[PDB]
Amino acid sequence: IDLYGEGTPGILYQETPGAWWYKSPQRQIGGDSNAVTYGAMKALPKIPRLQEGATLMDINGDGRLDWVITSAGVRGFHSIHSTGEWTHFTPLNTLPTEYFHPKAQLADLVGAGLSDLVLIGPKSVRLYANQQGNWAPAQDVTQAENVSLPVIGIDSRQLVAFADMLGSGQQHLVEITADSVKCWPNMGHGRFGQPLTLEGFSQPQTSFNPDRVFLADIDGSGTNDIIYAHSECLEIYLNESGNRFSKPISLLLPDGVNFDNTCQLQAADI
Amino acid sequence: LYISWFEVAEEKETDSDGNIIVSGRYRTKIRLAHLGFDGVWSSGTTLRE
Amino acid sequence: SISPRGLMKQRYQRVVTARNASKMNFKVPNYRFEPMLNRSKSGVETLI
Amino acid sequence: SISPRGLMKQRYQRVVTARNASKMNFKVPNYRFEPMLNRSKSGVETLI
Amino acid sequence: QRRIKSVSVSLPMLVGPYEDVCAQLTQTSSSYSTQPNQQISLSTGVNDSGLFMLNFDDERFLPFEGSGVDSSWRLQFTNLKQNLDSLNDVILHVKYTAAI
Amino acid sequence: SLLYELNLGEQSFVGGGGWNDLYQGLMAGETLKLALMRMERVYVEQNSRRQEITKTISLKALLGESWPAELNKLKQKTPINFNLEEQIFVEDYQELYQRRIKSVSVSLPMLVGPYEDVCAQLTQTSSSYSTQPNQQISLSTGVNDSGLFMLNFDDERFLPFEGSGVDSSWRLQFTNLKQNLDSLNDVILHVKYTAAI
Amino acid sequence: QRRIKSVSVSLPMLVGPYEDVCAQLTQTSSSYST
Amino acid sequence: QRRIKSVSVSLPMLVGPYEDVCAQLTQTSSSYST
Amino acid sequence: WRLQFTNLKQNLDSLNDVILHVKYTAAI
Amino acid sequence: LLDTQVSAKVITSRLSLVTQSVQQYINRIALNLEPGLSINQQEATDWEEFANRYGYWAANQQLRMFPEIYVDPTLRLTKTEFFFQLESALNQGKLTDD
Amino acid sequence: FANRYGYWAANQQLRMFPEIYVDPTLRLTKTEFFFQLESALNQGKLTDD
Amino acid sequence: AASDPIHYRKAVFNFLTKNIIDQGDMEYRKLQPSARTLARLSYSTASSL
Repeated sequence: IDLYGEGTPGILYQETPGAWWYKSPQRQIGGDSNAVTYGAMKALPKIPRLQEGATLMDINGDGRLDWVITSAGVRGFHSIHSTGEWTHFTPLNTLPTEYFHPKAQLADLVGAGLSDLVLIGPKSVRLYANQQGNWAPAQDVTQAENVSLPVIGIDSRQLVAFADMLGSGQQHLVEITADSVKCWPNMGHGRFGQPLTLEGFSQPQTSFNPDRVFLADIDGSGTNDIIYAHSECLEIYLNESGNRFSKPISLLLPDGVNFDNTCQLQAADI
Repeated sequence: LYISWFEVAEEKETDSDGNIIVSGRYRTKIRLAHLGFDGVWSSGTTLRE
Repeated sequence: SISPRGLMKQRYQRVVTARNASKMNFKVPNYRFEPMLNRSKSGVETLI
Repeated sequence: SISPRGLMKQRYQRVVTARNASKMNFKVPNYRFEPMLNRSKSGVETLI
Repeated sequence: QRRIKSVSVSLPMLVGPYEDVCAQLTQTSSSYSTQPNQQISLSTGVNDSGLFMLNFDDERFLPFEGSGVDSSWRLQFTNLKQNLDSLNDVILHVKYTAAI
Repeated sequence: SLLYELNLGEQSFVGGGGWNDLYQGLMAGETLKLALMRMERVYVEQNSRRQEITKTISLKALLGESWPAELNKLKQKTPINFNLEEQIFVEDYQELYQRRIKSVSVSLPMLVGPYEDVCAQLTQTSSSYSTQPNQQISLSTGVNDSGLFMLNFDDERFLPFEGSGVDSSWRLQFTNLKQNLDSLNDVILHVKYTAAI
Repeated sequence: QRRIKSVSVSLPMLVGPYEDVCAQLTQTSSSYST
Repeated sequence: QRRIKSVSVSLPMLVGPYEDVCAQLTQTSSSYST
Repeated sequence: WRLQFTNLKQNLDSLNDVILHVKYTAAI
Repeated sequence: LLDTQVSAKVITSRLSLVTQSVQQYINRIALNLEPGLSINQQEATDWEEFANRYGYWAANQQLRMFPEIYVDPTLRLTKTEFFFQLESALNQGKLTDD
Repeated sequence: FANRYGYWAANQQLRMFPEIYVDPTLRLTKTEFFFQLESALNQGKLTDD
Repeated sequence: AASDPIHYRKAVFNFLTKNIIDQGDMEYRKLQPSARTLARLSYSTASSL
């Protein structure tokens, strides 16, 4: 993650006896301004780092990560500066949930930057309450019963995301088969609208699998774009205006390489 | 509700070694129970002997 | 009206509870005879 | 004043502890009797 | 046939650190069947068995094995003079067995 | 040991004379068998699902406004006396026919970094109500320290406080290996206990 | 030789975080057996 | 001394959530043995 | 060794090298 | 009646206040105050069960009106262990004429 | 107390107070009577007996 | 002071009384259309001072 106000992240292999090896991007010597590389690690004096829901995020919206505490009975965090200043422990009258299943953990639709958690799916809508890392009570609502129900976790050759193929910035619900794709209009508090399909994609469905699939916007609009892997290629489908998808681009893998279930794709601004 | 019953207590009370007489001296259980509002009648008590 | 149905259900249980509370008995730790079998048979043979 | 209440509580513990430290006894490994029962009974029959 | 195995229960609440999750439950009676440890205190919030254990076969048990599926109950949350005002409904998770 | 579970107070069932001169003590074992069996009866009778539950505590919250100076002197390098209050514990489920300690764990908000020396010691000074030799537990390792790498076993090593009275007072320390522990907030306790209905 | 050890089964739907999955299965017969 | 204890093995392919895997392996011989 | 896979018309054309995880013991 | 200086230009109904005041009276007798005919408890409970509120009472009236529309005695006031016996019959196995 | 003004001050305050909040939920006074009392207090659920 | 041989201890009763009415006040803090009513006891109490 980026902690050091970096705008781009340090690598940091880090565990329970964790190394804190903050291997981070430094300018390459010579060459243009754009030249960069990852230098030495730096381990640091740091938190209990274990059995805590211990995790990366700034949750309060502080511009500072808020390394999470949620263990058995114990709840709070520690805040970390760009200076590496791990603040003293933070009990705050936090009101974290049961996390009953971490499945379907909501985040975005509460509001940009103040993300909050709601386990949810068909016929019902649990409610957020996060303000700046504090909470009111949560609630129950539902969107109207005619609206189609987005639903989570069924691995039957398909994918789900909270993701804004529409590039509004609202990471709309989408459901993605090998044949059909569907996105719910953001209705924020307690609701979505009836979903719209998008068009411009298919795969040989008997040959398909969930994943082998990647989701970053690449056209820079905000309309999340799509990649599939292939025995020697990637297929890249680009979102027509937030509505449909262009003919997929065929990218040969590096020579002799083929991608497979060991292999991990990613996108980051090198 | 309340309910009551009275075990005779026919007291065997001879002077002789054999106690063939069961009166001459005597006792009697006087008993009653209130109905517990759960429906369990109280275990009952001796009102007098 | 279903609420009185509720209510009647509940005190129905209560009145049945008047009998059952005894029937609750003192049903012992589950699964406990299976090992207890061993100890018991040891006793019986001890008698031999 | 609750602080003296603290203090008084604590040396109260201490003064009771004058008694209890002995009562602490030498309270053995937990549940040790349950398996040890076996060893002991083996001895007792051994005598036979 | 039909009978109770066992159960767990849980409450949803946004709640803070080291706070008294604290409650008690009993069946008043499984009127159909066939006090002394027929109740179970609660302090987990999630999946609360009231009992750190993992489906053992011995001694620590629910107050409730083998019960008739008929049961009525009395429940409580112990007010260690602390908030509960945000609460939302229980979920129950009942476990049972039956002869074909 | 049976009494430690049963907690019925002192009664004795073992008896002398199993050995005898004249009769060469021929039946002592049988005597024991008798005792053993009846005790077994008692065991299955009284081992009775006994209610168990567990809470957690802030020492700061317990200590009140003395806490800052207290925390401070614990930052300083000294052993420190400490307490627990039974009635406060009893503030919950305040009805059970018996009350007793099961076990406990404890932990700190570390800032040490990747591997560094978590190091401390703790013992009850006394569970004044009840009924040195291994009633103490060093601490390290951080999160929910049992001071013991174990998983609710049942045989030889155990918490120095099993079956303790819920009343207990304490002595605590961090071992200064000439190292900073100053950037610290309050500890938290994970206390475990049982009770007869 | 060839023989059955065991099996498990599942279905494509989230009923919900707790919701009523409910069904029954049996072989009518493993006509060949033994 | 030196001797075999045990072994495991695995394959790269992203075949699919339900999709076939169908290998079989045997030593022809551990020519040195005993 | 002798090694095999059964043809069940699967995506065999996709594959690539295997990995072994071998376990062994030894007297000092 | 609960005749209070509270005003706030709040609109109020004679009907409603009269009702509320009647409730006052009722309660002043329900709890032992100036000697009232504190009726038998089942009646008093019916008061709090229905006459406590318009809609409560209204629904009560509705039921007492209904010859039958939906009384549908899937359960009922009536009972004998016959009833639990019946239930047992219902719940055992799979249903059959026997 | 005399270590500090407010320390001393509070001491003075208490020594002024006839009673406002001395509220002897606990107290200097003790005998094993006191732990006995507590035992009575903490056993089971409270009752007249 | 906590021991002083003086009637100040009546402060206790005063407290107790306020506790009584305070309890009543809270149950009246509960929603209930008989919302003044039994608070009359809060009246009686307060007026007793």
